[PDB]
Order: sequence, then C-alpha cells, then structure tokens
Amino acid sequence: EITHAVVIKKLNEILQARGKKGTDRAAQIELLQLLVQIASENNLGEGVIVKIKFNIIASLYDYNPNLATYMKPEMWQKCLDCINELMDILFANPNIFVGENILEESENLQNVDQPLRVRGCILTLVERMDEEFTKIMQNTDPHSQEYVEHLKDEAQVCAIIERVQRYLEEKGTTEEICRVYLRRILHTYYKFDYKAHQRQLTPPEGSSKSEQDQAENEGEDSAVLMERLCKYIYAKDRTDRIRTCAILCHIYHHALHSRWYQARDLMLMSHLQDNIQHADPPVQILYNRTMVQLGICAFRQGLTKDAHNALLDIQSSGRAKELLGQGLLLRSLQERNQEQEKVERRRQVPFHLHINLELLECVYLVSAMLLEIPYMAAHESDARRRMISKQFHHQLRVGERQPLLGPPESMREHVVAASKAMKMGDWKTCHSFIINEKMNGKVWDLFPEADKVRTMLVRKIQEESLRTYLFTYSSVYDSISMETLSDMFELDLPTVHSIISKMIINEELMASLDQPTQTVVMHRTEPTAQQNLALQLAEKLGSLVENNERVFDH
Amino acid sequence: LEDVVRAYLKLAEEKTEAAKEESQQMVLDIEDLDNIQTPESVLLSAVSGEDTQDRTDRLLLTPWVKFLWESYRQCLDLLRNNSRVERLYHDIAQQAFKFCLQYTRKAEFRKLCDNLRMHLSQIQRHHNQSTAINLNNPESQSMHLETRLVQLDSAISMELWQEAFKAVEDIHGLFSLSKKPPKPQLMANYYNKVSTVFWKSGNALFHASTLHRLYHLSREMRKNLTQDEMQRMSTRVLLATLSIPITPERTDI
RNA sequence: CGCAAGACGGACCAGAGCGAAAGCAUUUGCCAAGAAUGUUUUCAUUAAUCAAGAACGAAAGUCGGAGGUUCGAAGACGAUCAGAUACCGUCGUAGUUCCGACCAUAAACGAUGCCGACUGGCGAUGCGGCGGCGUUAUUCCCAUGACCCGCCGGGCAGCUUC
Repeated sequence: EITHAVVIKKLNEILQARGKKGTDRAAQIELLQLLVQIASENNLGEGVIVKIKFNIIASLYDYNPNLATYMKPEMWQKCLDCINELMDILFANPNIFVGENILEESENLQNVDQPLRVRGCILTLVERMDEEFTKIMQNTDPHSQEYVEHLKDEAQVCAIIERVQRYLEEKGTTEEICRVYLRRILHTYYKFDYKAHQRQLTPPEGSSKSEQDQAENEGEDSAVLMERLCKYIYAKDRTDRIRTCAILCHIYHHALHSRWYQARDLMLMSHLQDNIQHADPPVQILYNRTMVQLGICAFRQGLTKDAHNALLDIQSSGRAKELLGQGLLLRSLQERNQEQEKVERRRQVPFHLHINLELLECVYLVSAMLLEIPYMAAHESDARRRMISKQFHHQLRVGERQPLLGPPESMREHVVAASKAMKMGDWKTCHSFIINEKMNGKVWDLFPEADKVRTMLVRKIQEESLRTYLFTYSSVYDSISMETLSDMFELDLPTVHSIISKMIINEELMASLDQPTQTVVMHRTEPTAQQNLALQLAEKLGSLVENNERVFDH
Repeated sequence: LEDVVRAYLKLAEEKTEAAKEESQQMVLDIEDLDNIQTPESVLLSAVSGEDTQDRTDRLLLTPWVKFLWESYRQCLDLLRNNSRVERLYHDIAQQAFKFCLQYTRKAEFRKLCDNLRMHLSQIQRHHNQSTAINLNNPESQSMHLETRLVQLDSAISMELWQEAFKAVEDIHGLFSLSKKPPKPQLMANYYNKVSTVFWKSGNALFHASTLHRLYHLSREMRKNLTQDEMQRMSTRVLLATLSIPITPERTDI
C-alpha cells in the first residue's frame, strides 16, 4: 500500500519458508493473493506484479507433496487462470518486467543476477505445465470417462503452448526459443491424416479464401517449418540424445502427412541404428515407435516387401508390450523385477499415442501372406529348398495345426481363414477377412486410406492367387485362353500380359507365350517328376554333404 | 441357507439391472446426447477407440457385472464346490451361464476352469463325508444334463468353441467313469443337440455320422420313447441324407 | 429445582519430566527463555574455581489497600482426668486469598562443594539421531504416525560382586 518496500520485504519473508516442515502449503498461495487483490495502484505497474505472479503461480505449483501424483482438476484450472492472466500482463505492455531499466519504475533486480532467466522463468513454467498435463494423461483410466473435460484442459494447454511461441523477444528471435518450438512440435507430431488434409481434402476451392484460412494452411506447414528453422537453433547442439529423439518424431510427420518417400529417405540418411546405442532408454522406445508407423505406411502405400521387413523386427519379439510400458512381471515368466518396471510406468505413456497391436499383427501377417503363399505353392510344386523357418511360415503354422477351426472368431483365425482361401486360389476368400474381420476387428476402420488399401490388397490377391493356381495347374494345361484369366480373376489384358510375361521370364517356366494372339502353349510334364526330382534331390544331397565329410576328414 | 443365498444373489442381480438401465437410459442418452459431429478430441482418439456408450457404461455398469461375477465365483464355488446334497448348484450354474452370455464372455473361461477343477477334485478325490457315489444317478444325471445344455448352448452362443470342446471332453470322461449304469433319457436329447451344433464347423461327414447316430437313438428311444409321427421319420431321413451327400473328398493342403 | 460467593484443579499422576535453587499439573492464545541431539558451518585459547560486590530465595511474621467460601493460632464453651490451661467435640478472631512494599531464615538433607582423567557386569525408563525380518494408519501406493528389534550420545534411577 506504500511504495513497493514493506511489500517487497514481505515478498522476501513469504518466499523464505519455502520447503521446511511447517508450510501450511496452500495459504502461501492465499497470502500471495493477499498482496494483489489488495494491490490496486498505478503505473507502477501494471508493471511489476508480473513477477510476483510468477512466484505465485509457483505457489500454484509447489503445494504438492512431491513429483508423482496429478493435480486436482480445480487446481489444474486455477493454474491455467494464473498462467493466462500472466499472458495478459506480458503482451500489452512491452517493457520487460524483471529488468531493462527505464525511468525507474520500480525495482531493483539488476542487482540479482540477470533480469532475464527470471525473464526466462515463463518458458520454465509452461514446460513444467506441459509435463503436469502429461502426468495427468496417465492417471485417468482408460476406455472411459472422467475423461473429456480433461481432454479439454488438453485443448487449453494446446492454447497455452501456441501462445508461448509468437512472443519471443528472447533476446529477440531465433537463437534459443527453439524449445517452445520443441513443445509445440511434441503437440503437433502425433496428429492425423485429417489435419494434414484439411488443407487438401477439405476442398481447397470449397474452403474460405479469408488470411485466416492461409494461417490454417500454414498451420499445417508450421511444424515441418520448425524442422527447417530450429535445426540451427539446435543446429548447433550436437547432443545425440536430442538429435536421435527429434529426427524420429520428424520421420513420423512425413509418412503420414505426405510422402512415405521422404520418410524412407530421412531414416536411411540419418543411420540412427548406431546412434540409439549412444541414446538413453526413452529414445529406444521412439526408435521402436517410428518403425511401427513406417511398416504401417508401407502397407498403406501397398508394398508387401517393405512392410514385411519393417514389421518383422517387432514381430520377432513380444516386447512391444513392455516397450509401451504395459508389461507385467509375470506374463510368461521373464519380466522381473518389480521396482524397475515401475520406471517404465512413471515414464510411459499417454493413452492417446497408442495403436492396436492386433492391427500391427494382422498388417504384418497379411503383408507376408502375398509373398509366401505363391512361394510355398511354388515350393510344393517342387521348387523347395527355399523353405525358411521363424517367419510368417511359423506364425501361419501354429494357427494351421488346429484340428477344430470352423468359423474364425479371432483376428489370427481370420488371417488363417483368408490364407486357406488364397491356397485354394479363390479372390473370394481374401474378401472375407478383408471385409468382416476388418469390421471386427476395426483394422479397416482406422484409416481413410483403407479405401486405397482395399484396391491394393484386392488386385494383388487376384494376381498372386492366379499365380498359386498356375503353380499347380500348369502340368494339367496344354494351352490357355489368356482372355479367360483376365475375365475370371477380374483383371485386364494389359496387366495380365505384363504379369504372365514377368512370370514366364523370372519364375523360369517352360511356357511359350503368344502375347498378340493371347495364348500360352506349355505342355510341361510330368506328374511322376514330383517323385523323380525328389529322389534326384535325395540323391544329389548325398554327394554335397559328403564333400564336407571329406573336407572335415582331411 | 437356501432362502438366504437365493435372496443374496437376487438382491445383487437387481442392483446390476438398475445399474445398467440407469447408465443405459439416463447416462447413455447424456453421452451421445445432442449432436454427434466434431468432438474436438473425439476424432483424434478415433484411431484406437470405441463408442461413447461402452466408454461411459464401463463407468456405471461394469461395477454391477464385476461384483456379480466375483460373487458367483466365490459363492457356491468358494462355499459349496461339493458337499453332500442340496442342488441349488444347478440354478447357480444356469445364472452364471446367463451372465456370461449377456455381459463379458471371458468369465466362461474362469467359470469353466473352476468347474473342471471341482469335478477333478471329487472324481479324483474321494476323501470325505461327501456324496457316496455308487448308484445315485439322480444328482449325477442332473448335474450332467445341466452342465451339458449349459456348455453346449454357451459355446454355440458367444461364438466359442474351445469351451464346447472342454465340455464334450468332460461329458466323455463322465460317461467313462459313469458307464456302470444302463442309460437313462436325455441321452437322445444331448446327442441330437451336439450333432446339430456340429453340422457346419466340422464337415457334414462326421456331422452326418452323428445325425445317423441320433437317428439310431430315435429307434431305441422309440421302442422305449414311442413316437407315433411320420413327419418325424421324414425329417430324420432328410437330415441323414444331406449330412451324407455333401463332400466326396477333403482338401488336405 | 434454580441462583450467588469464594476457594480449588481429583482419579488419570509414575524410584516419570522441566528448573540454579526455592519450586512447577483444567482449556486455548500470545510474550520472551533454555537443555539435549544433528552438522565435512564460524571464531581460535576466548578457560577452571572464586575475597569484594550482585540476583533469586518455602512457610510464618510486619506495613498499606482489596477480599474473606474453607480451614483456623488466640479466645469462649462441652467432655475426659485426683488435677487437664492438653490430646477429643462445638463455636470462633488474627491468619489463610489477591495487589504493592518489607523480612533472608528451615532436617533450605543426597545431612555427601565445583571442574577434569582413569577403572566391572546386566536389564530398564525419558529425549534426540542412525540401522533394520516384519505386522499397523490412510489415498491404492517407501509423506511422518503407532507396535517390534538393534546401535550411538547425554539424563533421572535400579539390580549384581573377593
């Protein structure tokens, strides 16, 4: 009430007992409130209440008996109100209000150390608050619902982090802010096709042409912008644990929002296989996590091969469980000890970042399916020496050896179901699992590109089923109306040309192929060959192992 | 005990009835209440979520279900996995089955497991003033048919199959250790039921075989059952035929 | 059954605690003070005991005010006794209580000066700190609470012996 000296000193004497066993611990906040609502004067400021406001939203912190917990949502909203007000005071104004002298009024805090990281004590807060929201999105549970007002606080913290971004006098512009940017890209990165294509497929000539719509279309750019920008603002730190972290989040953006090409490029350039060894165990989880979404967007671009090799490394293991921080101590026998797996529970992970594992499973098992069913059709037409264990061969085998399967009622069984249909070589059986189990199962219902990936699945099935059919049937043939194959497997002649052309070249068939006449003339024998080539092999295997038995001996 | 424990499970059943309706009329309409466009944060979690009714029915119904299940498990089970007389057990089993059918299905695995364990303890236990097995087909046949019908329909209801298999195995074991008596009714019943439930899953071969078996049973039951109906014979012959002509060879890929 | 006055803090209350000694028990708040323990903080011999001199010092008593229920020197009675100015019963003044000045004494006794070093064993108790197989409180979970076991300080005491 009298010149900002009694006031300041009582500030001192309240921000002193800050820690000890006698805290009251909530009526320090209260008493900071009783030097503000009874702070009703003038110039002096609006002005220097800002900083007190820090300290006091810092009361709006420290009440809390420790770091593991989560923050009564009323406390959460009070926090917000504080921070929000302490954007008010710190747009309008610009003087920087724990230093830069003016005329005076009315300080002194040059005299302690630097105006400026106590100026930079607003980014601190807001990062803290990000983290507190994160601690939220762990203790609330899960499929159901307190949940939505909490999602709404999440909206609002989106707000906050946005705000904490445009402002930046920092020391001016570029050269460290980058971490606001970091937070902001951590709340841009795991978002969606629909908001990378509200710019592109909410119609771009049907949408408003208003500066605001450009700020929307630029808003989709603004994260992949801060890549290009704030590399140098980090660009500048070589620290492997932030480098290997950041780029993994960047490769995410590409494959989903845009080209899978750029995604494929970026990891292949970086070579972060070596670098994760230098990195600490959160970034291990990011490495695994990024590998998921690339084998996903392999299957979405429609490439069986790359989706296989990508999702292979995960499906060699059953650790995606413990990697997403979900693992029990006993869920086979392996996963001891108690106090150490809790580290994962404390560090990992919000529910809104997860993916379905049955998706991941099925997407892997289906990619391999189109590769391996022609492969084994070829093999059991006596091309066998290429039979490889510990692969989809095995994963199909364990489901194959059920004496008792009727209709499939598990996603495994729907894969087994479509597999049997592919063996028989009827398109029909593919469509069963691709429609029905994808509605069960909601493997279908998680992509706007399921529309695309339908067509990608279908024509491949129709081509490889034709191929599995041909691997058996071609002994029986004397010739073929190639026109029939086009009509029957629902393909067209230009493609069926190119297919049968590729086939007879590279599968090394004894067909002669009249492409203008649309005729094949084959006559490749013999059914007794299945025995004869088999004992010819059984024979030939004799001398070859025998030379090792020689070369050992000598 | 009969009056008390029946009145207990009856009070718990009504709390769950009220708990669902409550959540499924007031709170379910509160959920999808109003529009249904843009959730602000409902679309983002649409990549790995479900509907709002399951999302908030878990808040106000799951309790009832869980409670009931636990009670049924520890009730008769953890208080009457055997003993001497007193059926009520059949009623309890029926209730459990109904619950499994309606609410969660996983309960089946637990319930089934417990039942099997209990049957093993006795059948392979015999050591207490319990039931003096010998020629008491009453309780025997009772429990038998009970579990049977319960198991059969149960599996052939929630799209289960392993459960049905376990049930059949158990029945077979009972017949093995319960083949000392000639044979009462229900036999034909169960036979027909099984053949039917089969039909598809397995080939109409083994299914048709079971059908013919039931047809033969209709002969014995006839001489003993006495069924003056031509339509019946017709239907029988029809079922026989079909189950027969259907597949001439299996594709052992 | 209600009201008033003054006095007084039971059982709980203990070879228990605090204070230099005299002493100190109903609730709650305020005011200043102190011991022990913890500390890889500070100072660097600043200490020990004491003529002169100084503070506090039960009860009774004295002086001036307030108060005066209860008990009660003195005193008046009733008994007991040869006698009975006593022990016992009734009444009762000063005093007993509070405020302000005096008085300096007690079996003010552990009848045992103060400071320092060394020399047996054992089980407890009050306070602080530290270590631990566990039960127990709550919010579901190492906040700090209670109970159990052990260790290290200093304190009131006890038991045991060539």
